[PDB]
Amino acid sequence: QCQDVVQDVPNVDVQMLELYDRMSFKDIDGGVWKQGWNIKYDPLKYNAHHKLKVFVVPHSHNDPGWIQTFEEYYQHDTKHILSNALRHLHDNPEMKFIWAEISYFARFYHDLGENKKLQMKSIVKNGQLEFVTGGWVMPDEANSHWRNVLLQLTEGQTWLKQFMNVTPTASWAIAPFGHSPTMPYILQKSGFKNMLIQRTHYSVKKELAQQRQLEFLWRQIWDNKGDTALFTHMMPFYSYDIPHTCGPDPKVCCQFDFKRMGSFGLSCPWKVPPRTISDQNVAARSDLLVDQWKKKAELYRTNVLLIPLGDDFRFKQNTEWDVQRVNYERLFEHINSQAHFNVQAQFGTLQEYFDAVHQAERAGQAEFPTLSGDFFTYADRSDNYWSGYYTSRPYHKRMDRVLMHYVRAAEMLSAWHSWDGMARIEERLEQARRELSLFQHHDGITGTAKTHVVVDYEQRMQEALKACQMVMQQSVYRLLTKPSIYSPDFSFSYFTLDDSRWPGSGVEDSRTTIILGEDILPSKHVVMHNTLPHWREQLVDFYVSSPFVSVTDLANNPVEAQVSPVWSWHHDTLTKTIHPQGSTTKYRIIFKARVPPMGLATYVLTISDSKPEHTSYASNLLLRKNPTSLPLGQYPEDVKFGDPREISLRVGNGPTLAFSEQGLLKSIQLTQDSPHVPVHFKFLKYGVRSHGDRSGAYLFLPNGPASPVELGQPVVLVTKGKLESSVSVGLPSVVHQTIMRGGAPEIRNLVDIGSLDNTEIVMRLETHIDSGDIFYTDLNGLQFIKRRRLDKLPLQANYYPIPSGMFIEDANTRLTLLTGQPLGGSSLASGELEIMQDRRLASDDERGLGQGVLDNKPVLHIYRLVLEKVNNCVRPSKLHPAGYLTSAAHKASQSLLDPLDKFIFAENEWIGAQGQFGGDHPSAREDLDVSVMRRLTKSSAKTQRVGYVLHRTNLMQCGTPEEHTQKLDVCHLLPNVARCERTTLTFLQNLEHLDGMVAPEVCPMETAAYVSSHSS
Ligand SMILES: CO[C@@H]1O[C@H](CO[C@H]2O[C@H](CS)[C@@H](O)[C@H](O)[C@@H]2O)[C@@H](O)[C@H](O[C@H]2O[C@H](CO)[C@@H](O)[C@H](O)[C@@H]2O)[C@@H]1O
Ligand SMILES: [Zn+2]
Repeated sequence: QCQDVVQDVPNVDVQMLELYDRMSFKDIDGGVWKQGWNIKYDPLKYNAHHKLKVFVVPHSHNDPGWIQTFEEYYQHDTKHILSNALRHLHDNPEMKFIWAEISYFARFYHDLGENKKLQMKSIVKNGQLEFVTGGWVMPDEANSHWRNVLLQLTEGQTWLKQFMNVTPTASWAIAPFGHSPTMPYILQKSGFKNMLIQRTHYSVKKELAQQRQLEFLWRQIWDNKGDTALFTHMMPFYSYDIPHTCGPDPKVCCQFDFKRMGSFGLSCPWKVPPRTISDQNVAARSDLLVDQWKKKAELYRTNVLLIPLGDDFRFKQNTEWDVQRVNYERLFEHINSQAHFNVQAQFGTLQEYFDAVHQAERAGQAEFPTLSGDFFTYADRSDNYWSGYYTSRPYHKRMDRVLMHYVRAAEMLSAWHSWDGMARIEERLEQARRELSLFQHHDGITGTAKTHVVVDYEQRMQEALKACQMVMQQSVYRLLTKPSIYSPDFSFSYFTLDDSRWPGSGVEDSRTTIILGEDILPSKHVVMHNTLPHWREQLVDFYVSSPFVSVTDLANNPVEAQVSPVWSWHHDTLTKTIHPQGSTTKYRIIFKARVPPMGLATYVLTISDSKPEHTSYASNLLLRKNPTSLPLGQYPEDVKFGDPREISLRVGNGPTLAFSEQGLLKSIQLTQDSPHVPVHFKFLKYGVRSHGDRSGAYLFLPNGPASPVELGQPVVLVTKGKLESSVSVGLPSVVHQTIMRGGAPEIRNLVDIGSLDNTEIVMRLETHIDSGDIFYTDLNGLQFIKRRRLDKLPLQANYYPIPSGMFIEDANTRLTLLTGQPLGGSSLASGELEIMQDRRLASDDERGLGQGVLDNKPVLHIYRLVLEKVNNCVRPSKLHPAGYLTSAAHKASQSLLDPLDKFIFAENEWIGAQGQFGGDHPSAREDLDVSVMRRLTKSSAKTQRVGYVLHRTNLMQCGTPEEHTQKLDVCHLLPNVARCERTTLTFLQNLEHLDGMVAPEVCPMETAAYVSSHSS
C-alpha cells in the first residue's frame, strides 16, 4: 500500500511555508550575536551527574575550484593539507579530522606510495580521519538536478568503499547557498542516518534557536507517515569559521583560532588577538571559552555540543596543526580537571557527535521536532539575498543539463553488453561521470567561480561530452549490426551525434550536413535512441544538402517529412537591424521518429531529382518594412514579405497561438470553440543600485522592478509547415522563437547580452490567471513546492531556483513553464511568471569572488509552455505544501531534459545494418522512469551485475483514462538473471533479496535501486 502524496496533509511541528507566513524577518542588532540575542544560561544546569559533553571537530573546507582551478588548489594547498593531516594524525592518536570532498582525496591517495596508503587506511580504520558525506563534491542544492546529486554522491562513495572500506552515514554541508529537502531524500535512501547544514536565512536561525528547533527530523513535504525523515542539525550562527562556531560572541571565539596571532598573516577583525595558552592564563581563557560553549548549548536540547574547528583550506602548515592542537590540548586538560565547569571536552568527529546525541535521546533526555520544507532563498545579512546565482553563468547551467542526459544515455546504451578492456568504455564513462560530478560543486553550476575556473569546468565538460559520444556511437554500432559481421575499431567514429539544441543555432556552427548527391552518395542511414522506458514518437530534424529528400524506415515504408530552410540571424552592423538570412545550399528535414522503450530505430534519407511524394515544404513569411530579397537555392517555395502584423498559427489539431506585431505570444486557444486566453510574453530589464550594495555573481540587488526592453520595430519570421511551424523575432539581446509541433509550444531564446553592463534580462509571462500570491517551483527536478510571494520581503527574496519548471494556477486554469536549464524566477504579481535569462554585472558582491560577471557568452535557452484546464483535476488541499504536474507538463519536461538522441552513420555504406533494437522492452507507465541503468562489473567478472535507479513521479488525476501499460521488471531486461536485489541508491549495500528475481515497481514520489546478477 503506497502512501497518498496528494490528499493527506502531513502534521509537522515546523512547516517552512507556514513559518515564513508568520515570521516578521526583522533585522535588529542583537548585540555580540548580531542576528540573535544575549544568551543566558542557568549555571546550575550542569553538575557532576549531568555534564556538558563537548566535541571539537577539526575540519578544512576545500573548494574543488573557485578562485583557482581544482588542479591549482590541489598543487598549492590541498595536497599539503592531506599530507600534513596524515603525518599529524599518525603522530597524535587523540587528534581527529573530518574530510568531505572525495574528488581531492582520490586525487591525493592515488599519488601516494604504498607505505603511505597503508598509513592512511589505518588512521581511517581507527577513526581519527573520518569521511563526512563522501560525495565527489559538496554540491550546490539550488540548481543541481537530483540525478546529478546522486551521480556525484555515488562517484565519491564508490571510491571510498573500494579504497578506504567505509561508507559515511553522516552528511556535512556547511557551504551550499541555502538547502534543499532533496538532500535528505537521497541521503536517507542511501543509508544515511544524520545530516548537518549551515547556510540558512539569519531570521530562520533566530526563530528556530528560540524554540530549540535547530535539530529536527526533516521529512518530505508530502510525507504523512514520516518514513523519509532524516535527523538534521542546523548550525546557529553566521559562518562556519572559528569566530562563528565556538559560541555567540565572535570577538571571544576569534581568540580561540590559534592561526590568528600574526605569523600566518591572519588577524582578528574584532581587535583582540588569540594568546598562547599557558599555566598563568589557562584559567581565565577556559572561563571565557566554557562560557561561550554553555551559551551555544542553550540553543539545543541535549547535553552534547558540536564545536566545528576549521575554515577554508585550513590545516595546511605543520606549524598550524601544532598551534591549534597544543593550545586546545592545554584547554581540555584544564577544563576537564576543574569540576566546577562540569564539562568533558575532546577532539571528535561528526559521527561521534551524532552517536552521543542519539544516546541522550534514547536516555529520554530529549525529543526532537519534525520539519518539512526548504531553506531558500538564503540571506546572510540585511537584504543580501543570494538569488543571483540561480542565473549566473547560464551557458554552463544549460551545459550541465545537456551533459546530464548524455551521461545517462552513454551509461544505458553501453550497459547492454560486456566490453573488452581495449574498448575503453569504462575509462570514458568514469571520465564523463567525474567531470559532470565535479561541476555540481557549489562554485561550479552556481556560476560563482573566477573566469579562468569557469573555463576549466567548461573544458572538462566538453571532454566529457566527447567521451559520451564515443561510448554511445560504439554502442549503437554494436546493437544494430548483424553479430557475425560486427568488426569494431574502438577508435573509429561509426556515427556522429547530431544535436539541434546544443550548443545551438547561433551559438556554434557545429552540426554536420548530410551530403547527398547523384555523383557522390544517394542515401544516408540515421538512428534515434530513446532513453525513456516507454515508446516515444518525436519530431527529429537533420541538415541535408538538398531539399529533395525523402524518408523511409528500414522496412522501406515512406515516412511523412517536412523540409524548411536553414535560417540564421545576423546583427547587421551596417543597417543596425537584426534579421535572418537563409542558406542556399543546406536545408532542414523534419519527420516523426518512433522509437522503442530504451531502444533504437533506424531511418534512411534518400535524395531525388524533384519533390518527393511524401515530403512537403514550409512556407516562409518575413514581416518588416523595407524588406530585401531572401533567395533559397533549390528550395521550391519563394519567401513572402509583408509589413509587421498580428498573426495566428495552428499545427495539427493542437492549440491556436496568436502573436503581436512584434512576434511575441499574446493568446492561446486550446480548442476550436474556446476563449483566446491572454498569455503575453514580455522582455524586461533589471538594473543595479547606484548607492549601497551591488549585485554580483551571488547577490541579486535590483534597483526596483524591471523596466520593459525597448523593442523598436523588430523583424519577424514566420515559417508554416504541416509538421512544424514557428515565429522568430530578433529582439535586443534575444532571438526569441515559438515553435509549434501540434501540442504545447516550445520556446527557444538565443540570449546574447553583449556589452550591456549592470543589466539582468528577464522573460515574463502575463496572464489573467487568479493566482494571487501563490506559485510553484521545483526542487532539483524532483518535486514541486508551493511558494507564497511575501510583500514584507524585498523583490530579490521572492526569487527562487527554477531548476526544471514553475507554474501558477487558479480554480480553472494553470500555466506551466518547463525549462531545459536552471534559472532564477518568481511570480511578482497575480497571473505572472518570470524567469531570468542572463545577467552582466560590473561589480564584485563582497562574498570572496573578487570580480563581477563580465564573461557572458551566447546561450540557447529552451522551454515548453503548457496552458491547461485544471478544474477537473484532483489537487491537494489548500493547506498542502506540494503541487504536482499534469501528464502533459511532465512529458513536456521529459522532452526538454531527455530528448531522442540522433546519430548519423559516418561511412558510405553500413553493412549488416538492422532496423530496430528494444522492440520487446516493456513500455512502462508514464509516471515511471529508469533514471539510471549502469553495468557495475567489468568483463572479467564471472557474475555480471547491472544497476537500475527507478523513479516514480506523481501526476494529477484529471479524468484521462490513459490505459494499458506493461509492468516493467528491470531485473529481467538482461537475460540469464540469477539474482535480483534491492540496494541503496548508490548500489553499495544490499537491502532485500527479491523473490522470483522480480524487481517491483515503486510508489508515487519514491525512488528505488535494484541490481540484477547474470550468470551468462
Ligand atoms: C565570508 O567570506 C569568506 O572568506 C573566506 C576567506 O577565507 C580565507 O581567509 C580567512 C579569513 S582570515 C581564513 O581564516 C581562511 O582559512 C582563508 O585563508 C572565503 O574563502 C569564503 O569562501 C566560502 O564562501 C563562498 C561564498 O561567500 C563560497 O563561494 C566558497 O565556496 C566558500 O565556501 C568566504 O568568501
Ligand atoms: Zn566552498
